[PDB]
Amino acid sequence: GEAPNQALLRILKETEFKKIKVLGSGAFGTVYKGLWIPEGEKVKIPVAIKELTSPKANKEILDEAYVMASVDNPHVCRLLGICLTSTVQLIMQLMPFGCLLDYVREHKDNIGSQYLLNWCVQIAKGMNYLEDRRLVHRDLAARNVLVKTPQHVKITDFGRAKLVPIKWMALESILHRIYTHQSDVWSYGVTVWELMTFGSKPYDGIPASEISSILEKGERLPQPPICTIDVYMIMVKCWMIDADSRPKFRELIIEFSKMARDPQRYLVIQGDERMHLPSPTDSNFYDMDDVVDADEYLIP
Ligand SMILES: COC1(CCN)CCN(c2nccc(Nc3cc4c(cn3)nc(C)n4C(C)C)n2)CC1
Repeated sequence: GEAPNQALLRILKETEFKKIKVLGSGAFGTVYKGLWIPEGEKVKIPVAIKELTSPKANKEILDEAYVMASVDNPHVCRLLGICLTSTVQLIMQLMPFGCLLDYVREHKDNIGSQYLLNWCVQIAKGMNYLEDRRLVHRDLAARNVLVKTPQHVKITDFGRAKLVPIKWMALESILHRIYTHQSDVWSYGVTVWELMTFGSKPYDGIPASEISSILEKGERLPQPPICTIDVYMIMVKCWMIDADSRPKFRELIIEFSKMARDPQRYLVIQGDERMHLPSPTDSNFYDMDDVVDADEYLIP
């Protein structure tokens, strides 16, 4: 019927990696910055460690791990392994610059049109990949795109992915709990809005109950100051009522790539082109001995 999922789930020993500090605490548990020093491999791999105990919640993290261990794409966050301790810990790639949402807020004054449009293209590539794998994310948002470097982002959070975040959802989903790749497009639209507004809250003030009807009336998020009509129209097409009228991810990749070739023609930003964000060709950008990025460390 469907193809066998031959992904390898890697079980890692607790003693093979060390927690360094905390990166975030929530209801789910807590995420640590850490290092993974596998076997006798002569490599340190920077990792994020997500740890939880109540039986019906352990199933949800293992569900996330299932999906996260099954993806392999440059614009999606893969699971490196799990560690079975009293708690259960997901080991993931360290994405040193955090979520894109906070990144746009904290670095607004150095974010030019090239970065924004390239981020849009990369998220669309990620999502298109998830579509090839017949996977529906169901929670795409700026908060769930992570920054490996300012020039490289990746989609995460498979805690809702299958084969509630109201202000990012398609209408069909809010009212009928229907979810498709095209419902992910809607959320893509909202995500891009967040980026083009440098991290503004969508429908800030409106309570989620009112949102369903607001959308029913034909209201949509406003045209961000920096957005040419070319870019805004793309957002708006992602918010059509007819799911099939919305763009496909494959087209979103194309449209944003064209615009990324002449960025200042599609986003208008004061001081654009004389802005500097950290690069792997900078000083102090990176024990340091034998550090290897997860993306360059392959197989057991
Ligand atoms: C807590 O789980 C998440 C959100 C679920 N709603 C989903 C999994 N996620 C994740 N996925 C893959 C890699 C990764 N690494 C990662 C996450 C980081 C990070 C560095 N690296 N710095 C910060 C501040 N954070 C997050 C807590 C947002 N983190 C971490 C956040």
